[PDB]
Amino acid sequence: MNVLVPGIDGMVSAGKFEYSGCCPPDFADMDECTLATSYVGLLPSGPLWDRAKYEAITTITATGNCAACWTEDHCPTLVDYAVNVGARLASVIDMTLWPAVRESDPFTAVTSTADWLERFKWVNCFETSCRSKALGEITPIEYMTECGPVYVAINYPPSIKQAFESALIKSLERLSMGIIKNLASINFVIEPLKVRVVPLDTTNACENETLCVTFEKTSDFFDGVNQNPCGIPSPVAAYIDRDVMQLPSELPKYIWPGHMAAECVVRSLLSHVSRFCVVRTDQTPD
Amino acid sequence: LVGSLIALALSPIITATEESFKRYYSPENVRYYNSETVIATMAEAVQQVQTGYLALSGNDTSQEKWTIVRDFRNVLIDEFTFFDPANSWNVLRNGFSYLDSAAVGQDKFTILRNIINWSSSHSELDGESADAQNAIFSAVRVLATAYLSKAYMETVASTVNEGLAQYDQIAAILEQEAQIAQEDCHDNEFFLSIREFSVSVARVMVNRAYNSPALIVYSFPGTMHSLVVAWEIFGDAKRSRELEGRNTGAPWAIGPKVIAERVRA
Amino acid sequence: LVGSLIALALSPIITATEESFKRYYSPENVRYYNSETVIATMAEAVQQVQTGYLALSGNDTSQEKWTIVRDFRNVLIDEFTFFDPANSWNVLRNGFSYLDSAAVGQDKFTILRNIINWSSSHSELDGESADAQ
Amino acid sequence: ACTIQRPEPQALRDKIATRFSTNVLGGAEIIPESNEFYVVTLEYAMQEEFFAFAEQMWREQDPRYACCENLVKMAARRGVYPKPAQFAQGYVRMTGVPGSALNQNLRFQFENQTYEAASVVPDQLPATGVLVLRVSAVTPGPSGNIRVTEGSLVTPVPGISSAVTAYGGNFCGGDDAEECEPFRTRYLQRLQYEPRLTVEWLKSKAMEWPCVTDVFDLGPNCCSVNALGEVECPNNIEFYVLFRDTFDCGLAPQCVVDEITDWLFGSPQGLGQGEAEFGICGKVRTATAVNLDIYLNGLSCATPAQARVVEQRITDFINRHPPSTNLTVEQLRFIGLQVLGSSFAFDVAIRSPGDASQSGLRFNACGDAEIDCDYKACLNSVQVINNNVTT
Amino acid sequence: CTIQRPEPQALRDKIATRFSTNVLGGAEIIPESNEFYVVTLEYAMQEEFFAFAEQMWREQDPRYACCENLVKMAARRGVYPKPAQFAQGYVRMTGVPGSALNQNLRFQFENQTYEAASVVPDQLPATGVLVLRVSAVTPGPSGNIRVTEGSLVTPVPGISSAVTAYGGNFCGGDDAEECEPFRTRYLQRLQYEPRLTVEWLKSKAMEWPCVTDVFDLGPNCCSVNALGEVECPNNIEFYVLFRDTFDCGLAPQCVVDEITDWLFGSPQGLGQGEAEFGICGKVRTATAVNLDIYLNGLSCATPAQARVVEQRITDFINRHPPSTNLTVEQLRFIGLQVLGSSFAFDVAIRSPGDASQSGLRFNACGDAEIDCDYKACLNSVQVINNNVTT
Amino acid sequence: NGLSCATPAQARVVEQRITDFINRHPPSTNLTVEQLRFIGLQVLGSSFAFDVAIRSPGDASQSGLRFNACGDAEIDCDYKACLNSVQVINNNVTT
Amino acid sequence: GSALNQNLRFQFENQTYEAASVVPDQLPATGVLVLRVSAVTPGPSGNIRV
Repeated sequence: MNVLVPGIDGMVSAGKFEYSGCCPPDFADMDECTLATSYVGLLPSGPLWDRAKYEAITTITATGNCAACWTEDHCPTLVDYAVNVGARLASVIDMTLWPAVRESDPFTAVTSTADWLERFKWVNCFETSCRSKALGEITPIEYMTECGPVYVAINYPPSIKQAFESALIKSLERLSMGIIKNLASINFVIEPLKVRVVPLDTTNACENETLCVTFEKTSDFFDGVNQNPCGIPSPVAAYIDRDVMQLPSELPKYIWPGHMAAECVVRSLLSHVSRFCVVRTDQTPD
Repeated sequence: LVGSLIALALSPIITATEESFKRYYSPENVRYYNSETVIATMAEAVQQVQTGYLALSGNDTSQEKWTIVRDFRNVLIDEFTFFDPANSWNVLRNGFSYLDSAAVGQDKFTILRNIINWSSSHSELDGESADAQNAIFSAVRVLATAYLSKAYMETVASTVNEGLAQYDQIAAILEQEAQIAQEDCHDNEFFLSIREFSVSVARVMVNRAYNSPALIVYSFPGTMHSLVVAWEIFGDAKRSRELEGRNTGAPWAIGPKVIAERVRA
Repeated sequence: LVGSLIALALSPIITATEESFKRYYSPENVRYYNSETVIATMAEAVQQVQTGYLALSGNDTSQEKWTIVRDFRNVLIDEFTFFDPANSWNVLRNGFSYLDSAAVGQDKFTILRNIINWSSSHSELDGESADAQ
Repeated sequence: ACTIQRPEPQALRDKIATRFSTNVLGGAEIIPESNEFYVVTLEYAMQEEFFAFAEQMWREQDPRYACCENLVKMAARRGVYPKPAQFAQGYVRMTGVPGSALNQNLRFQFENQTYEAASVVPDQLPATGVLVLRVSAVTPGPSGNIRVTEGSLVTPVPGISSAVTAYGGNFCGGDDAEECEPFRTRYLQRLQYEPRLTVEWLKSKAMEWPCVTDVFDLGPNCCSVNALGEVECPNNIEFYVLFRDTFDCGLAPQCVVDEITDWLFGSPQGLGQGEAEFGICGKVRTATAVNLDIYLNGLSCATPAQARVVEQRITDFINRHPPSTNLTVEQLRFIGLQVLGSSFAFDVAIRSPGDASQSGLRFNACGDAEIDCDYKACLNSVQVINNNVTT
Repeated sequence: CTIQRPEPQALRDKIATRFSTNVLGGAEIIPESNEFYVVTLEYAMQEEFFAFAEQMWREQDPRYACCENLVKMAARRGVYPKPAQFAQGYVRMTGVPGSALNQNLRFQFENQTYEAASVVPDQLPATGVLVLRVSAVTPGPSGNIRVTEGSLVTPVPGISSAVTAYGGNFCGGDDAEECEPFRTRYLQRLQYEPRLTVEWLKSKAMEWPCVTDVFDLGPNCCSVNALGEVECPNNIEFYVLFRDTFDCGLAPQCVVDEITDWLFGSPQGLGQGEAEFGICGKVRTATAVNLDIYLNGLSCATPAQARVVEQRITDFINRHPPSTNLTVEQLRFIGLQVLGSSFAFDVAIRSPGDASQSGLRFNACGDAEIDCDYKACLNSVQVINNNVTT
Repeated sequence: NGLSCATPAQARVVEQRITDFINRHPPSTNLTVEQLRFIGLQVLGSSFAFDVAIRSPGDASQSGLRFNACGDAEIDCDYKACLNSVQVINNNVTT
Repeated sequence: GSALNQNLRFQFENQTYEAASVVPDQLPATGVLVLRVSAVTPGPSGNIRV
């Protein structure tokens, strides 16, 4: 039979179409060389332009940015201006229109990750002093104090914050479509966070006094974001070192922001169940 | 007395569908332990039209929309309205009439396609009860297909290949309905009506694809800008807007083969 | 089909200004200890138009001048009129309409220049309260 | 707040100047005053507009900034549509001599509101001479909601009594259309991430029951703590509902809310026989009224217009107050002080009718009227004491 | 408020006026001069910008995106096309008990090869009968043939070379989807949200092969909903029927066990299957109870009417839910609907041979009472006459 | 007291508004509690569990400063109220 | 409860006065309302002692 694949509706069977070839060129295909010399064809034709249009050359300077090459026998003409206009549109489209499309989709946003979260009204449950008591005696970012536990607000470096926020946005977008709260679907929803749920009980269960689940890492790297229309994203580490950041020693050796967000999401989903328990286990990089 | 070749004829098929639906749909004669299921199906069928209409007229705020919405709610709430075949048919026919006039053009493509999808099921009861339920499905699909064809006639064919692809989507649906009606001489007259309507649809859809703007393929010697292409073929660079929808490729690399209209100087 | 090149188009800009003014000016949402100041500024803005109109039509004695003058006095005397963004915008727009039609030609140069002078200031409050001003 | 990062203006203007020199002028820079200087400046200006165009055309696609028309177009793709207007509804009793023929264009009137039959009228009056009809307001809007029991036929017909009476209840359910802004907030709420959407789904559903006006979550006073001093979070679902347009003060008797609970959760509850999903169990509550008298002091110095609006605002605030929530003098003082002015001398007080004790009512030192669970503050009378000033 | 793409002529004039006022100080643009070519080139760069932008913003709209772009931004959200499916069915094999079995059994019915889909036991059962679940090796609609006799592809010691398929039923085959049908059901799924309503679970079970009907536990069953120290309901169970495949539509326990594991998962109570986390359930079958019906007086009606009454009665009992009384009044109504209220009709229910059957009991009114896990199965309908008329 | 249980966005707004108000306070004028409380109610809503209190740094004594029965701060001539630090505390249970 | 109108006017010894302010939607609960009125026609004739 077929081999099922995870899906928003559970386990389903996937397939592929056959190549069509009717896709308009994307931002990637556009290049400065592509159209910088192209506008030389918008000028009229005659004895005053034939030689000038024939001797049109273009070379890339240090940082791209095609520039016409002036030989020792260059004859100035309006053709030089036409090439200059070509360089302009290639640049303006990249600086102006490409970001606009890029930030419009949660699965491609790069710069506006923080803004997107404010659109989803996301609030972490590990940063408010009046957290729910069911969230454990001491959370990973709380150190005991005489007057009860106290939490510490971490200031993550730029790269991890951008990657972590990007991953969280993807999972939230997937969940908004509505799912049937079974284990197979839930794992897919929080899959971009690189966290997997796994029950502890292996027997029949359904009669015991408590149901316990734990979170296991699937990888030690977030999937980074890529600004360019081409290429592939650069992975970044999903953990943080306590000592490197100069944090109180009471905290665990390694802090995983991804696991924290996943734990909050699952707890809210399965709140109506009256015997749901979480047993978090320390995890370390391979 | 010249013939007309700019619009379809829906009155013949609609009347033909009416006779077929009334012939079998009769909740008062089917075996008593199946009347509830048959009636429930009809209520669902109307609800499908209600959802379609509400989606099309979202931004309308005229005084007529309130009246139409009230009429839909009143009929569904009342339980005895569907015991009469006369009442059942009238609600079904009128519901589509409001649906079709809600919007003009591409706006109706998605709405009508969904209804056709819902009306592809087949009843699983036995004997007469099956006929009383298949009538609702078959009647709805034919009406949706007829109105979908009318929608296609209100939009410009982007390309000959696309225009003919749309036609094939309709002929298949009409062909399937014809086979069902002729499966075991279930309704001979209905089979004839569907067959005649299909050829009428072909006479218009084919003409639209091949002759609405009368497109032809040109053969340029190389890629050139949209503005230049428009000026050369026609003589007015302001007409480049047309070439956007029919040709792929960026606006600065259209070619080397272009699709445009026929110059008729 | 021909184009016109003898008059300006003020309908687009005026409607554009309406949206911007309505977007920010909301005295019922600014922090409560700044609502009084924001409203007071609006009353001054209308007063400037009132002064301009009275100067242009000095020698008029029609039956409409009395009505317009009464309308200006009533609006300023009433206090709640400026709590509504809709009311505030309508008075500002209509007030200018009467000012423009009061006189034709050079007579309006000085009057409009004075108003522009008064509207070159910038608010010194903070946050959203500054935008409302 | 820009989403498209824009480098500093000096950085841009250098880039255009550098590019122009390299391509056209062959490496030399521009003379301060010449055609090359002005074309460069113009090129910069057009660049600014291009940035704005991209900024706008992105902005015109986000739900919280899109125009009032593109918003509805977007909402269609996700199955969310604006609410249309509604018509009042109810039942009417008819009495007449049996056998007399009836008419379909019949219409009634109850307190200036005209109602028409909303169902297929039978051919003629039945043998018993009593008929029951369904009626809908001739015109939509909230004006169709009225609390009356006796009416009169508008179009006389022989053999039918000129007097017509409604059922024990009354006509209601009519409502006005939905504006643009309320639609936008509702659409965003669906898209946003909200925990425990099952509670939210039920709360929205309850509003579809006839005669329902408001849905209030459990008040702060309804919290409870076990003997161990730990806040207790229940696993059931409960909330309040009010009928401001049908019952005195909007509080309904127990029998009415019992029917709603069965329909919403089923009977027995939890087996998915109701609108709720499987394994969902809850209960819909009501509330009891506690009267209150409110006295406004120092309002004589204010102009009559100010006095009228201040009285009106307080009346509305109390009416819409949720159950099981405290009523503090500060709130009422703030509302009035917001209109009169922060420097005005304004004061209010709260007292019970006849200064008699009631159930679930307690006055604290500060003057607040503390209220227990399953209790709502119902306004009794607004009185402004009289003094003499400015003479 | 709205700002849209400007038209060509209204756009060039904006550039020409801006260029003239700021650069040439109000001078007119004389055609064919250098400034004329500068202006037109500037406009071209302006229009190409909008045209590309409008073209690209269409792709993000699912209703118009090309095929290769629709598969993406659809797998991102967890929606994939559907490939060709496989047909399934049930078979039966017999032989010498205790013979060693193999996990690579293959069956050839008629030009079609079927492979075992369930876990075959190590050794044949004691009773010498085994029922498996098989699926076609070649996906497609062609695997829905209706044949009743087949043979084992390769001989196995101690097992006969002849096998039979229950009712010759093979269902499930289908072809792959196309681009257009996939575009729908995706932008249609965007307007949907599952909720675990009991109807959803009931509909889910019908996706199992050769399943026809599904009912909740009948009135004569006292269910249990706690299964633990929980506050309010936690458990759900319901029946199934196989009307077109097995006799009386009742399947052996060997099959319903497989359905329970898939739907509710294994282990249960941890959401391993298609059910919600923390929800347990079970699917059960029933045992047949045979009955005989003696219609009295039908012989004096026209032959056409007689057949209709017999056909309707047989159909009604076949569809009867398990564990539910089969009262006499229900049968009598069927006769009155066709024969008329004035006819002298009468019916009675008796057991075959007037014997005693487990789970069957007759009440005073003449109805038949059936206990849990039992169903009313029609055995024979006969017409008798003991009156006079005409 | 109690802001910790409100959304982070709302918490910052209340802190920013209070700081600005005191910075602009005229010299030699009382800084009553009601003024601070009103700022909180305008944004957090009338149904929120809010509370504020004013205390001197280190609970020491400063010239020209006194506290009345109602809890306000009384300031004599030639003295002004200056914000030194605003802190959030939690001593209740909810949610 | 009775609804009000915006165009109502009064009379005091042959002099007709009209409301000079936005009239509320309907009469308040106490059934007493206070208005601002201005003479329909200008001039000293609008002054009276009644």
